[PDB]
Amino acid sequence: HHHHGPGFDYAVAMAKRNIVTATTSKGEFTMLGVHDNVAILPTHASPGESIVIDGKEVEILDAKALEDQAGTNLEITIITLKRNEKFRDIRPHIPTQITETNDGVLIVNTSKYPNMYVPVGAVTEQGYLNLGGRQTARTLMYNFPTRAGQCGGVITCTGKVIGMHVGGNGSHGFAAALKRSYFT
Ligand SMILES: *[C@@H](O)[C@H](C[C@@H]1CCNC1=O)NC(=O)[C@H](CC(C)C)NC(=O)OCc1ccccc1
Repeated sequence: HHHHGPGFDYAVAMAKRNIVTATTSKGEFTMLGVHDNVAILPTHASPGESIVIDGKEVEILDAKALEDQAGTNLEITIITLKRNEKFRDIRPHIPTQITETNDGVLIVNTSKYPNMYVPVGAVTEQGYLNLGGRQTARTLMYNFPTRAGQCGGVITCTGKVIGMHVGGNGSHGFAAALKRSYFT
């Protein structure tokens, strides 16, 4: 087998064109660009009227904090950027279903955690979880000691973008599940 396996190669290829580092008033977050001018951040990143990407202020046209049908926070905020550059459309890589895997990779890219690729192993649906005081729905859980600064990180498996890191309790990490219908 190749030294660098399919999960890693997929993560790196996804990151190169669809992950940027965004700075809000709450600091730097890994940020997935989904299509056109649409990206996602952890809701607690609290994007304001603008964010910094690549040292430049980029206006935010809209920010939509996602909730499930019962009103429960999903901890995903969809933001729309005022700029002409379009993100490679990766919607086809986002599953229609909340998706588990035996082999997930957490992708983080900030000045604190530059080019971080971690195979977190099993990614399992958890559902409703109180994340340190923030009630959250549709979470995924992995057994890896994630830390502050990694939120916004992308969870992938080969061929799919399945979650966005939002929390952790010391020994485990938690992601907001991604579904294609969020972006269509
Ligand atoms: C990223 O901003 C950060 C990542 C956490 C920090 C510790 N390890 C991580 O992976 N997310 C949070 O700090 C987060 C923000 C909420 C408003 C969603 N809350 C959090 O992770 O609380 C800790 C906790 C999680 C689950 C059960 C009990 C406590």
